[PDB]
Amino acid sequence: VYAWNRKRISNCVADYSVLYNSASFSTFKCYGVSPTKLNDLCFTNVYAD
Amino acid sequence: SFVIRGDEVRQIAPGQTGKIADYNYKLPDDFTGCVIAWNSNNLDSKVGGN
Repeated sequence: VYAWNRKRISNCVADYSVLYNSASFSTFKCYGVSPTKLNDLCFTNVYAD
Repeated sequence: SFVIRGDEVRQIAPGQTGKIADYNYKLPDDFTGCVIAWNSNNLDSKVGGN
């Protein structure tokens, strides 16, 4: 967690509904955007820290 | 009245996603009522799957 991986994501479709349907995860929190709206929006990049 | 997987109970509210809120059962956004659910594994599961 000190050496946290800053994976840049670019030039791709993201089916964020995978993260809702993969209910095995202990959380799927969001800030500034609703988790539904992720499936509609587009970003210049994403970072998967 | 219906049976579903326990994980999917989250999909039954006003404003939701996944196969139920996608198709299998849709609430309106302004629902006037109550949702009730209970685990039914003893009745609805079987050793060879139901």
